[PDB]
Amino acid sequence: KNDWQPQTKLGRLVKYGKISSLDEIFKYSIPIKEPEIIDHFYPKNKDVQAEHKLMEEVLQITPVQKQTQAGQRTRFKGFVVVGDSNGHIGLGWKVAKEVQGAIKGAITHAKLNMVPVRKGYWGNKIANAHTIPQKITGKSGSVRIRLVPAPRGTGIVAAPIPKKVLQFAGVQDIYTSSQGCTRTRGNFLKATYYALANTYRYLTPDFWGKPEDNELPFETFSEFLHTKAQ
Amino acid sequence: MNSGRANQRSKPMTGLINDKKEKIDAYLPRKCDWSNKLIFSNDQSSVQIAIAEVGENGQATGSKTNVVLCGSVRSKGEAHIALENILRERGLYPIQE
Amino acid sequence: MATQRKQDDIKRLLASNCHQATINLNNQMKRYISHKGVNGIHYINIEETWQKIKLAARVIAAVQHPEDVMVVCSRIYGQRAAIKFAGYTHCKSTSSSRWTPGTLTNYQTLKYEEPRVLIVTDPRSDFQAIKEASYVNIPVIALCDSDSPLAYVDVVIPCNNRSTESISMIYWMIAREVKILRGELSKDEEWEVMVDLFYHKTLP
Amino acid sequence: GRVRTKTVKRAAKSLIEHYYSKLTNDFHFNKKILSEVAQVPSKRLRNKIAGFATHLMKRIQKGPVRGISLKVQEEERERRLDYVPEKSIIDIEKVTIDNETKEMLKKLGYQNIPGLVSASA
Amino acid sequence: PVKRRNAGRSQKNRGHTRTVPCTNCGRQVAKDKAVKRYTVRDMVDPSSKRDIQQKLAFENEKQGIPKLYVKLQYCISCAIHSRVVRVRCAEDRRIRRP
Amino acid sequence: VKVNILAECLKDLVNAEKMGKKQVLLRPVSKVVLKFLRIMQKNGYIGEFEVIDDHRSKKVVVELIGRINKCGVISPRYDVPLADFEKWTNNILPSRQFGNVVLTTTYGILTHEECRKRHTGGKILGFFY
RNA sequence: AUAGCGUAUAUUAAAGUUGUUGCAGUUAAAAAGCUCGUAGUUGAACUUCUGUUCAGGUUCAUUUCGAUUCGUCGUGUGAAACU
RNA sequence: GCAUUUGCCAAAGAUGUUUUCAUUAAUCAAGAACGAAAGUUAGGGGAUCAAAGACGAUCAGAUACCGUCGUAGUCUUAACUAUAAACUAUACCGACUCGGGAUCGGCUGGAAUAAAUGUCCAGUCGGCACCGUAUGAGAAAUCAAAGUCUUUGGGUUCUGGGGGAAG
Ligand SMILES: [Mg+2]
Ligand SMILES: [Mg+2]
Ligand SMILES: [Mg+2]
Ligand SMILES: [Mg+2]
Ligand SMILES: [Mg+2]
Ligand SMILES: [Mg+2]
Ligand SMILES: [Mg+2]
Ligand SMILES: [Mg+2]
Ligand SMILES: [Mg+2]
Ligand SMILES: [Mg+2]
Ligand SMILES: [Mg+2]
Ligand SMILES: [Mg+2]
Ligand SMILES: [Mg+2]
Ligand SMILES: [Mg+2]
Ligand SMILES: [Zn+2]
Repeated sequence: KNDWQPQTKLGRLVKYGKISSLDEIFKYSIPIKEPEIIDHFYPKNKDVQAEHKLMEEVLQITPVQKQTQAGQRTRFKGFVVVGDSNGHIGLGWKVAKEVQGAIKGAITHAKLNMVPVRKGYWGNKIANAHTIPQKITGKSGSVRIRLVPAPRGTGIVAAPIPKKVLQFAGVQDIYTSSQGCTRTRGNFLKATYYALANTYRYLTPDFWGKPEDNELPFETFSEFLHTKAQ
Repeated sequence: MNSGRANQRSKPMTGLINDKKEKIDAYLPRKCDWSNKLIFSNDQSSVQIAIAEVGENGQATGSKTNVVLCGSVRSKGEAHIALENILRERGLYPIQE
Repeated sequence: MATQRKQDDIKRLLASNCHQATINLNNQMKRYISHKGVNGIHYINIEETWQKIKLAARVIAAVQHPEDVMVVCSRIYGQRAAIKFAGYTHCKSTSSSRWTPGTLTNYQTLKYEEPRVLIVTDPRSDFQAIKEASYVNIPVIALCDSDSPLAYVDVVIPCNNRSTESISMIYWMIAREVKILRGELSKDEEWEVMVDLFYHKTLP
Repeated sequence: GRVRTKTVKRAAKSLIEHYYSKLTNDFHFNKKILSEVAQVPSKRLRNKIAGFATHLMKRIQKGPVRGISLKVQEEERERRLDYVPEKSIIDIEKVTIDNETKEMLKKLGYQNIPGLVSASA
Repeated sequence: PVKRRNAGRSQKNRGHTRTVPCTNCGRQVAKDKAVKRYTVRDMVDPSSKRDIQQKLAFENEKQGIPKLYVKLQYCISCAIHSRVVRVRCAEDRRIRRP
Repeated sequence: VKVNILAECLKDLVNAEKMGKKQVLLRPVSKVVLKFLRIMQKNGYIGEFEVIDDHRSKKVVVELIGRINKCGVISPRYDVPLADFEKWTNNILPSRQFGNVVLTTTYGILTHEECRKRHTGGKILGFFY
């Protein structure tokens, strides 16, 4: 049953090779409702040579307990980070009874939570976005990560925890300033991820002008959306 | 004071351009017209309205005008007044017989 | 006094006591209101009503497919009208009183839907609906009275969403106009479907 | 403790839903129908469904039936008897305005057109 | 942490409010805080009035027996226990005059 | 009481762009407040602006484009040798791309950057980006 | 880790855990019970603005010109600001 | 901390100002004025309640929670004592920013009666307080400020730096 049965109008448009450009999906803010929606863009042909190589990674797996009438009910929560060291990142955590299930669950929770990590230059705009255009900050309950631009080579000056999330973003060089509580690894990753996400959120001047008016990919493919469903 | 307003939309919006005058920003995001904020990659509550163009006879023309309204402004119950004004701007809200 | 088209629109609008609203002014609705009644009643400016109905129409016109517009209502009053409106406009709507929380968020509802434009009769009554509209990037048009969460609503049609006389007629006027723009009718020409149909009937 | 399992209720509901016309006000006759109409394993359970389904029959002899839909049968014949008008209760010709209304109209400038105002002592 | 906004009392401007003795324990309680419910009590029970009306005497202005006037002041401590005000749930704690 | 109205006016304004105000009324205004303003204006942060003549000390109204991210002052306006610059550029500014640290000089008031051109600078005044 | 490697003690960083930058202060430590008040610290707004023209570079832009090559110069405009 | 009437004595806010004066100001070590109770010294006064005490009862134990009494105090004059969960446990001055009615004081327009030191409608300064809500803050409880702080800087005073030993 490895058959993709779209359940959204997006899962639809995508499965049928339309709008094939992940970022085109973000531009329009098309809520990533399905998990395959991402599986589509990243081909499992494994030509072991391109960075676009989607990377699924687990980080934390913890036992969570609820006390109950002569019973300690134990379950597990896990955090998976998804990413192409090319400019997209997704954090996902899931809780479940049997561990393996949490993992495969978080693998997916991580996909729907995909975010565009805008890169940039510090100074001479040579050839490749090594850092972030500006400094950004990650908040999580009580966690504080600060992402700061850097020189080339001075690559990722963060904890083993954020560092991991950063690489999966494609960020090559950045200083990090962390504030308050880190053992709370869940909150830590969430902060790095949130920070990295707030990259696009930051309205800089080198944007400023006026957007290129376009049409919602729905009002464009309207006709289609009624073919296979009929 | 139209002043500042006309001038910000003035030229085209183009992200991080390098010495080699190349665009790099993976994609150029939609910008809220009444506020000039950036519409997220996952901005749930932000919407793009599609309004249609009419042709001096009560008929409708295969032409639409779009209005991007960010999340917050839509949340403060602005939209109705926000839109009703982006339409004054693009000469349209006042609908003459 | 534009052509008679406008003349009559206001005659009927004026007819259905649409300008008469509750004694509660949501500051948000400040502009859309007109003369504050002595008796305590609040009166809406009609130009806004008419004026807005036009936008409402023009935005529904924007839609490529007709079923991508969703008409929602809870009240028994607009229940009648909305159903007819949905009929003549060829757009989706449901009779079930309850909204069924998840209809727009959750893709497993029996009534799941993903409209491109939303029309609610009351920002109060269908507050649940608008609440979800907020999650799917779908804009809303609604009949708003002097008191109503003008939040998360893009197109306002200030009127008396109380008496069906009012409600239904606004729905009618919208469709009659929707028809015109679409090309299902001619600008001038008269609609041969009395506003009466949309009236909430209470058989024995 | 004579209450009905959900299944018992669903059955009676859906049976009545499909065969309303045929269903009688007599349990025995109906029980026979219910049995000839579907798969009721337990002979006993069959009755329960009919005994209760029969109950609903007498509650529809009233009309207010939450949970049940009698489309073609009733619900629709309902529309066929309620759509004959003659003159829109709204007279586009002559219309009336009161103090307030006219007050708003005189501001709008539409104060007076083809609609007459009436004073009261 | 904090449980109430008014902590049970209504002292909103001044720094100190008169103390009053509890109708039931006699305990001293700040006026504003303590519970109150000045009630209009009736002299005799239901069916018992009719018995005093027939054997009544003086004129009959239809004004019956004078009703008793009880100005009630309970301190929390016993007010509760005395079925007056039952420990209410979370959000119902802000409800006034149910 | 009041102090460094440049700060009074400045935050009142930030609070503006941050709240999404369409325009702002700054109450206590001075030459400084205005110069800073035309410097932000000149660099393209704020829109057209009008100074009303309060017969006491003018009131200004600034139109809000929507590009101001933050614009504040700096507590005591320390002195800053040209050598003290990178310290503050890496300190106050969100990048090596929005250089706007307004300073006071003897050569008037210049952009964080212009001060390197004129080659002098001096005391810090405020920042905007 | 490796001709090096443990250990003890003082000391630097991690210490935004002594904090000008850069902390905290309802409940976690922490606003004094409250007022007056010289030292100290901190203080509203105005005083040639501005315009025209010339010039030297500077930059940046370029439906553009002359040179050179593996990346610069000269020329013209506009513009800004400097002077 | 302050609630019986009335009369004096000096004082205060807010509102109202087309009145003057024109930086006179914000906060503050020193340094002072206050500061329920309880308590202290020397006199008054002594009704009620009542620490200690004397008794009953209750208990396995009760010099404790109930009950009967009772001294100091509680009241006052004049001295002295300064602490209290002296609590909003949230320093003062200043500017901003959401919605909404209801309040207390002053003022300005208006309407009805009536011509009332009244009532209502509408403004509006200033004062307790509440309701709703935040793509603002937080560890959270919660906060319209506990907000405008990693996009880290209006002015100033005081305080803290694992716990117990310890104020
Ligand atoms: Mg740390
Ligand atoms: Mg006290
Ligand atoms: Mg070692
Ligand atoms: Mg009295
Ligand atoms: Mg003393
Ligand atoms: Mg004595
Ligand atoms: Mg015994
Ligand atoms: Mg006694
Ligand atoms: Mg008056
Ligand atoms: Mg009033
Ligand atoms: Mg904090
Ligand atoms: Mg939060
Ligand atoms: Mg609140
Ligand atoms: Mg700080
Ligand atoms: Zn008691």
